[PDB]
Amino acid sequence: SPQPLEQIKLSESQLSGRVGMIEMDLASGRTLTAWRADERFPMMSTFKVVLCGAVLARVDAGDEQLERKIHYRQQDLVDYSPVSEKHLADGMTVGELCAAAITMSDNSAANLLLATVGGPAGLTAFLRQIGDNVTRLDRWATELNEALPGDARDTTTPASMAATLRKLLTSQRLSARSQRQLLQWMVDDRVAGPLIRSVLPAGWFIADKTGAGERGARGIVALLGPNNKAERIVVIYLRDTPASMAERNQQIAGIGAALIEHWQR
Ligand SMILES: OC[C@H]1O[C@H](O[C@H]2[C@H](O)[C@@H](O)[C@H](OCCCCCCC3CCCCC3)O[C@@H]2CO)[C@H](O)[C@@H](O)[C@@H]1O
Repeated sequence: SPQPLEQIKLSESQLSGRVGMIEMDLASGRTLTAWRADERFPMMSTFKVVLCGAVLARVDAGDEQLERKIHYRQQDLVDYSPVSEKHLADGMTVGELCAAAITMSDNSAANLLLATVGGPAGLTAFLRQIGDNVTRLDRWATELNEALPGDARDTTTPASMAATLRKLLTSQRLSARSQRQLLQWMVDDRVAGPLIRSVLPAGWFIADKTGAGERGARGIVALLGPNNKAERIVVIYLRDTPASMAERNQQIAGIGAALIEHWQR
């Protein structure tokens, strides 16, 4: 593979889309690669990580419990509810809802949690509280992936999302237990985690959340590093490409290959 920045450029040429990317040291915040890092991209389902950061903040404050059982109804369900559709009779805990949202991309779970933090406006207020003045959520889980040209709703930037993830995971805004929980949810992603491990060389750590939307939108927030360590945050978003899902996945993977082959920078 070529150098990361050359590979990112090649991905734009091949996809005819915009790529946004940051590579950042998790422990320090050192930015290593940046590309379109202040441009806006739809978050898609990557928002579910920040959502559960907001939930954990409420837990830390004594305003929520991960144990608390929420008993919802079939009319509450939205498209793609692989876990939540199974628990109409018995409900799910707040922690189970976060696990379903992050590890399975369960949309009803996400919406149930989103209302607990005050909806899109409440999650946006939480982002402002932690010093992210850019990321914004405007819609609910099944409408926020529309990725209309020119539409600022439901967007982040690579730089903002990376900084926000670092804040949630490491800055002691969340309690130690909550930081550990958020990280474990990402480690446990079932949608892409096992597939990524299947193509990573031995020794490379992965934790992640992916997203997909219209007009080719695709993204991943991840922790990656050699020696089985979460050394770096990597955030990659794609927008405005007509390419197949397979090709969008392959281009993201190719950026990953470039980082892996050329890690010491
Ligand atoms: O010299 C480094 C390595 O180079 C190759 O590894 C290949 C690997 O066989 C392939 O499957 C992967 O594809 C990349 C798959 C990446 C998956 C997604 C990455 C994510 C992670 C972070 C968020 C953005 C994207 O490339 C690497 C690097 O060339 C060799 O196979 C391996 O034995 C050697 O250790």
